[PDB]
Amino acid sequence: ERKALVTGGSRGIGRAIAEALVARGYRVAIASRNPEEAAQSLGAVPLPTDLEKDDPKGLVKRALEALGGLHVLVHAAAVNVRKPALELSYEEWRRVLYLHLDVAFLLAQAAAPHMAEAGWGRVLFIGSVTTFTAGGPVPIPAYTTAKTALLGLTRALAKEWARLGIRVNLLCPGYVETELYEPITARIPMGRWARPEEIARVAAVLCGDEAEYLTGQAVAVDGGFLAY
Amino acid sequence: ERKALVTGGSRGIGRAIAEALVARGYRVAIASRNPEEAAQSLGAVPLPTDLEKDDPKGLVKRALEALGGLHVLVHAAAVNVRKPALELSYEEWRRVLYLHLDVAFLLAQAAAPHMAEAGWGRVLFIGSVTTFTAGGPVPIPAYTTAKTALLGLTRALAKEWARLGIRVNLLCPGYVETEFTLPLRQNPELYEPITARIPMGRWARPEEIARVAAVLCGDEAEYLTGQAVAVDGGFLAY
Amino acid sequence: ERKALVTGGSRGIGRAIAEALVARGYRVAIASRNPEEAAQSLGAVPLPTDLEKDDPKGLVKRALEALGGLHVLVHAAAVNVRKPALELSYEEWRRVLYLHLDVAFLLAQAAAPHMAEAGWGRVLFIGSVTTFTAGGPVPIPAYTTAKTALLGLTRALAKEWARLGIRVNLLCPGYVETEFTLPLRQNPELYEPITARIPMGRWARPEEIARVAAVLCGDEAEYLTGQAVAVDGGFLAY
Amino acid sequence: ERKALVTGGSRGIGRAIAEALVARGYRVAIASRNPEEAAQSLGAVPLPTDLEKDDPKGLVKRALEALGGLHVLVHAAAVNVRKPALELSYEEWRRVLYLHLDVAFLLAQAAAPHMAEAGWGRVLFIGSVTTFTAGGPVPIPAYTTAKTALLGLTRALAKEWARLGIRVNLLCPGYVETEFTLPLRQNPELYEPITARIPMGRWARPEEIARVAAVLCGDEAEYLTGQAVAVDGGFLAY
Repeated sequence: ERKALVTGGSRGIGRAIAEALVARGYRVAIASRNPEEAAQSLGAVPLPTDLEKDDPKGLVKRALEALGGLHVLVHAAAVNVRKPALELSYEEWRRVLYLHLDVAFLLAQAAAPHMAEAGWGRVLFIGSVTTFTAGGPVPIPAYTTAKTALLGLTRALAKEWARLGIRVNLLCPGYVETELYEPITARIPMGRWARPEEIARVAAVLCGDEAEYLTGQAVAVDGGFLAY
Repeated sequence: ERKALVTGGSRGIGRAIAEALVARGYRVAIASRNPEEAAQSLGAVPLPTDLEKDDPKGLVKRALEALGGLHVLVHAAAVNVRKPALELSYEEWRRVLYLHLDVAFLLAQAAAPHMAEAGWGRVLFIGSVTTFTAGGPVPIPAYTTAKTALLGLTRALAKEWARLGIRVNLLCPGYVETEFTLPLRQNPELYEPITARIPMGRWARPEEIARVAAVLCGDEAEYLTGQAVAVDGGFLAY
Repeated sequence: ERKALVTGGSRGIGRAIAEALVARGYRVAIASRNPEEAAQSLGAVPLPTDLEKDDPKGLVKRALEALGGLHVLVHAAAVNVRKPALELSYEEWRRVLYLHLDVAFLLAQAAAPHMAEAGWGRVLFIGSVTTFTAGGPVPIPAYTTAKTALLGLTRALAKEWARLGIRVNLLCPGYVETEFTLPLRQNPELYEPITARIPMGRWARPEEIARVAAVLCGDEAEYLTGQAVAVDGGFLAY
Repeated sequence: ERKALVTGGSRGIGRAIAEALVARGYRVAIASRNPEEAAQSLGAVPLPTDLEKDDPKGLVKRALEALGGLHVLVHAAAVNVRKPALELSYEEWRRVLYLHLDVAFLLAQAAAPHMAEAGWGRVLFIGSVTTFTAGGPVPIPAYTTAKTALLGLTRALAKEWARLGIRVNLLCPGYVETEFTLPLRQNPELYEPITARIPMGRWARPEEIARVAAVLCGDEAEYLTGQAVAVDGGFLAY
């Protein structure tokens, strides 16, 4: 009976989250460019889409109609341009910010009215260790900025929609399997990278009744990396 | 099968957490001054103790023997002295810091070896909105200090025990409806300004907080450690 | 001897910062739509510009030519669309995000090479208490997002340019008495709940914020980079 | 004119801060076990004391008498027991927490009335990168807890004393070359992993940290209170 839309749900963390939601009895729709196999394997509705191109509210409408309602939104679509600030063009910077941040805003804005109508909703943005740091040995200023920006959007939307029955949170995965590895892994207390399913367990919690009084927060699932 | 000890488990947030763990199928022991009756309604093992005076590792030893093992530790004992710093005595300062912080360290230190031999453990300290703020219209410097100190201890123990299979986190409840917070809730001069900052527009029921505590005490937290998780209806984000 | 460019330098915080830098002996250029009056009062070079519509790197080029170099960049330009997310248009969202965040990136990107050439540089972005909260009673989702995003950019650029002799930080002012915040002060429903949370019991002068900005634009910041420094009269700590 | 008391002022960061305050024209008193030589070199009043055992308030009383007043308090005393939680005794835990935290509370509590009297005051506690992390490869659970606890105390006291004209902040230095940190620098498995995370590629000099401490003990911090200011070469931002 709860209806969920997961962007970037055919691979990595997005797929793991979609699977976790199906396991909870949710009716799920997976949006990505080629969601056929993922939708078939997980038992979800496929919604082929190119979010760097297609109108976000158009996708929400498609999900609403395919699922017969909409209660949960998970934005896990990804893209990145790994270049330092001095080499990055305005176009590349905007490409990253658009998909991670602007699309997050537009998708949530479009989905909110439907969650409000149901009097229950869950919005889960996907953060990163770069929501709190600069990525360490990797040059990713645009990504870092976008993932940190999501924390602000998370607080802002959580404040605004709390009375509507909607909870808005930011799941920040640590280093997950989807001269750099060694130093990073040494900063992970658990001593290993995460399995997508391990991240998805928490995503599911933030998508369910467990988060009834939990909103406007970032939850880091990083094997102890940030605490190190 | 998993064995848990919850201090301050006879009422308030502690009881709600104990109740939530029992519902998850855990064998729970609750500690407080007089847990007999509470324990029986909850279906938990009572461990009478005054944590402001009794040796913490003595409690862990009793829990280990009563439960046949120990996998989860939740330190939810509550106490406070609502007085400004210039009025607070060092004895009062120490009373608050001892129960909330020193005892957290002692209990965790004593419980860790048992979790390590089981190869799986969960330590859940209880924070507060004062882990990130100073309590607003309420004068609680000692409490604020202790609850903020717990974030440091959380990170420290999480780092040290990660390889042992132990996860250590800090659950930070917002404003909850309990006898403990009644002096706050009943007084408009305090309740109104505080509640105006809670996006959800209401205080929480202990059970709503316990839902998240249960998660941090289970397999859902397999890769989650050294973190504070705030369940406050949007208060901090406001 | 140090050359500085301050956007939004003819009014409020920007003007106060420009005055503080001139007081430190820096050669300052201020950019705004009508900087003439302020430039001649402060003893700075006027750079008439519409930061929302003129190419950012072009402004940096003009500043470089007018000052004969560039060591300091302060992006204090301000703009806002105080509407809730459900009422906000994408164009409005973009107006706020562009000026506060995109322009911050573009200006810093254009200025960095000149600072690196000198082997010494200071980039100061301007944050807000909304870099850490959602603005409270004020409906400002776009502004909050942009000001929080700046902390990420601050960390990223600080890391990338640290060895070039450039320091990048985010000065986060609390509630300051300026024309930009006039709407907040004129509505009791915003002013009262906000001010009740400021321990110092008053809004802060632009000059009081500039005292700290000057520090972050000087040798005092030699080992300070990638950080947010909040000057809010105790608001966030409350 | 301004009268300041600096604990741990004969070495490392404490000494650098004392020197910076003297340079600002402050009348300084420095407290440590053997402050005679440092006091003479710096031009400050020596106040021999063992803060790990002597009554903190007696120290403030002595400072008041020696300086003819008291406007500034900097608690830079340092001690540590670098052992993991499972190897640390409660006595060692208490030793670290007492000196770093309890004494901070006692010293501030005793000094505040005198600052309020003057209508102007500055309390500067000393943090660490462990106020935000667990110390990485270094086993310091007690120190981490204490330095994080100070952030809570900083917020609490700042809120309570704001209207008295007192500002309370936490200066969090990164990795500084002092004999206190010598053991970190002497072992590659601590120094290398740590230094690799400092964007500036070097440890700080005590004086570089003192530059910021001076700012937090002056008029520049008029509207800055209840905050932590990290001076770490970009470490936390990495």
